[PDB]
Amino acid sequence: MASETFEFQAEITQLMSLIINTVYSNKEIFLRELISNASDALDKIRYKSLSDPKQLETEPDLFIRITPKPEQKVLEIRDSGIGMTKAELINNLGTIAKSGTKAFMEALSAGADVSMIGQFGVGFYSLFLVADRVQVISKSNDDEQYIWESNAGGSFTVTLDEVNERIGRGTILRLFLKDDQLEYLEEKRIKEVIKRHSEFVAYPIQLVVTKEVE
Amino acid sequence: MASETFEFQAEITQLMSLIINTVYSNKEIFLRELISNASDALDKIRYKSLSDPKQLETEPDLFIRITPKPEQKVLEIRDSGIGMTKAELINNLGTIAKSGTKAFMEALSAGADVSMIGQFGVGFYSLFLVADRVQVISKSNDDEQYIWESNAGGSFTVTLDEVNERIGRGTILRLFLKDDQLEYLEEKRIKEVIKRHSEFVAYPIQLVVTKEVE
Ligand SMILES: O=C1CCCC/C=C/CCNC(=O)c2c(O)cc(O)c(Cl)c2C1
Ligand SMILES: O=C1CCCC/C=C/CCNC(=O)c2c(O)cc(O)c(Cl)c2C1
Repeated sequence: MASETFEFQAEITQLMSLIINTVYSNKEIFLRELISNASDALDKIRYKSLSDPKQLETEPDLFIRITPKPEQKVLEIRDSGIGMTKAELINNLGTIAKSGTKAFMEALSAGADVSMIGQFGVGFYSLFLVADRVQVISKSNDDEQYIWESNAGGSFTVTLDEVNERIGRGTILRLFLKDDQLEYLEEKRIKEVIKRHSEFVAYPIQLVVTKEVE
Repeated sequence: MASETFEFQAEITQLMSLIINTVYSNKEIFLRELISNASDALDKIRYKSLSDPKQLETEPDLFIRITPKPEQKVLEIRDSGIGMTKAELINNLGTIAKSGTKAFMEALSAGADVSMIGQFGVGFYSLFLVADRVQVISKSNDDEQYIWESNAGGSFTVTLDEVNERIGRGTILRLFLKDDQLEYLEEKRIKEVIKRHSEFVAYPIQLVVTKEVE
């Protein structure tokens, strides 16, 4: 499958650099932001099923699932929410201006805790606090499975997915963690962050742990 | 991808029917057989890498990995062994007569424990003790990733894989468990069976467990 390349909207490119280069503390809130986004997407498929039930048939179970993949230095956060079409990935994750982007960059430069990022609608980008590369794999009932990929350059790619597991419906954030942020692969640390920041979630949060049989 | 359909060699169809219909006890040995096959495949890539270290670069870690997927009533057994090309899947898993097939069917009808199946070189088919459907997903350094699928009919399908996760190299047995054999989804049962039958394995056996964060 041939990939397509897109340029980030200018302020998003600026936001990404500010996040990667000027934020030193409270990185762990990336997980809160990603859990919140997942919860949001789960709400929308659930609501959209409030007046149409066939929607859930692609993935009847509603969940958030976190999967450390230590060998690849990867952390995946999956949900069975409403998902994103190809156009939605392109529009929502880079090409269109987010209204709060500038205000957030100003706030941050003024000394704001990065925890404030969600208040501005750009919490997705907090993932760059811990990862230097990300693939967003998404399946909406309304489209085929796609892969959005960024390395915090100035452009991203979108590719029809012929390489990852089928998700019936929903989104996977595949974070390629930085070498100094591998603590987020660890069961105990993941649990701690969830308990501190994601106490009130309406959906099961599953953690996938791989143990050697001795 | 369009599927290709192939007929099973006659005695294999017979073997499958006998396994599914006449074996009542010691079903758990299916796991020993599948673990042994995985170990075998891991031996072969390891040996072959002796004269071609680039062989491992597709998947540097040598492991066996067991993943229960309760939602789907599925149990996966994965290894990063040498894998099978498209022709190998077709030849090894259905079209070619296995020399011990007849002798095993006779032994079984004479009262032999099914545990003896490995002795006749047909241990793969023990999976039908617990599953009514199986997909074998395989990736050899020498070919593309393929899916072999059977429901113990008289025919199987082989399909170029554009729907599952990329394995770097190796084989996944995806067992669709029968409703009275779901005990093999449970961490405790799996550990028990490994401890009894697969005490001596040269490769780490990893078990992937999914737990809700409470
Ligand atoms: O928030 C996102 C940008 C669009 C904002 C509006 C939400 C749309 C509903 C579907 N949202 C999603 O797939 C989704 C998700 O499930 C988990 C996530 O970590 C992220 Cl980043 C997203 C995408
Ligand atoms: O044993 C198999 C039939 C061919 C016998 C000779 C083995 C060839 C080397 C590659 N073997 C495999 O991919 C393999 C595996 O990794 C795990 C398994 O459960 C099974 Cl059934 C197989 C295939």
